[PDB]
Amino acid sequence: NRTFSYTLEDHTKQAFGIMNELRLSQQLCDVTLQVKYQDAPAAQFMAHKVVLASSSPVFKAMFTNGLREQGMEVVSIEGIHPKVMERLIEFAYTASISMGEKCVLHVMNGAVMYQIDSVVRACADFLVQQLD
Amino acid sequence: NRTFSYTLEDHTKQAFGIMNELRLSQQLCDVTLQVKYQDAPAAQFMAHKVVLASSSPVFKAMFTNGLREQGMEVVSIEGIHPKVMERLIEFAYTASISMGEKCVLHVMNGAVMYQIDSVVRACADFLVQQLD
Ligand SMILES: *[C@H]1C(C#N)=C(O)C(C)(C)[C@@H]2CC[C@]3(C)C(=CC(=O)[C@@H]4[C@@H]5CC(C)(C)CC[C@]5(C(=O)O)CC[C@]43C)[C@@]12C
Ligand SMILES: *[C@H]1C(C#N)=C(O)C(C)(C)[C@@H]2CC[C@]3(C)C(=CC(=O)[C@@H]4[C@@H]5CC(C)(C)CC[C@]5(C(=O)O)CC[C@]43C)[C@@]12C
Repeated sequence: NRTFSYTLEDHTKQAFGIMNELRLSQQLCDVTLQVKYQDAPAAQFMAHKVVLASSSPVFKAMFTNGLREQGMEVVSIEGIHPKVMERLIEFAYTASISMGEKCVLHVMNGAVMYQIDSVVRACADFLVQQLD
Repeated sequence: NRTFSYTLEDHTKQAFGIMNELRLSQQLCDVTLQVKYQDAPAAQFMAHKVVLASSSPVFKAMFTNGLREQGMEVVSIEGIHPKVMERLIEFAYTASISMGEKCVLHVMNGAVMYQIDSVVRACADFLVQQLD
């Protein structure tokens, strides 16, 4: 006689916590980012293409390429330092990003490169506050 | 001289919206649930193992099986009606579930089967309210 409709607000926060745990456990991962910047030593980041796609229109375009790979893809990344890539992956998984004030510019450059619009705004607003 | 730390509250809600769009687009999917219940016609649900794993300890256990499949897995499901499975998948992707009051019991049974604790609580509390 009625339509019972439930909603849990905390769900998306809760699921992303499990998603991040799975990432750190290197479980259910389907992409390895291979980050090589200048003289910096090479770094690998394991991740889920969906989670990266859900936070970045650049990763979404990269991974939604009509037909699907049979499992693990290595994506060669250049132009971002491994430490920057690390922070942007962590943002995608946690909704949080952290950096020292001297590298807000370099995190912004990475966020522009991966079209992570919210952290571009955050970084540009922070840099503008550091002015008279 | 300082630690700049940004956080976007809306991110997890925003990403799940993209995740659900990708599901309906049948993009980046790595599992097909093949649901056969009693006399009901067979149904297929495309999904992302991570998203199902992040919302269900039963799917998490199912998919975190030490070693990974090369792409698309078909999972044969029995004991839940396709309409129940549909609602529980949609919950995992949207944080929302909807049913008519006569089938709160059958949705609960599905949610117990997949250990989706929040909707078990919702359903059990609703059934208990329908009493004197
Ligand atoms: C600066 C910093 C602080 N405080 C950080 O929190 C992170 C985000 C971890 C930065 C990572 C990138 C890195 C290593 C960096 C500082 C830094 O000086 C280098 C450096 C900057 C210049 C010289 C402009 C280009 C090269 C280089 C590098 O060393 O390769 C790029 C990366 C960057 C910005 C932080 C440690
Ligand atoms: C009842 C309903 C309402 N109102 C719903 O919103 C959903 C959740 C869509 C239900 C899906 C499952 C289904 C088809 C159902 C009603 C119903 O009577 C059947 C039926 C119940 C019994 C007879 C107890 C067992 C068999 C059966 C079936 O038809 O296979 C199981 C599924 C169920 C509960 C809703 C339409």
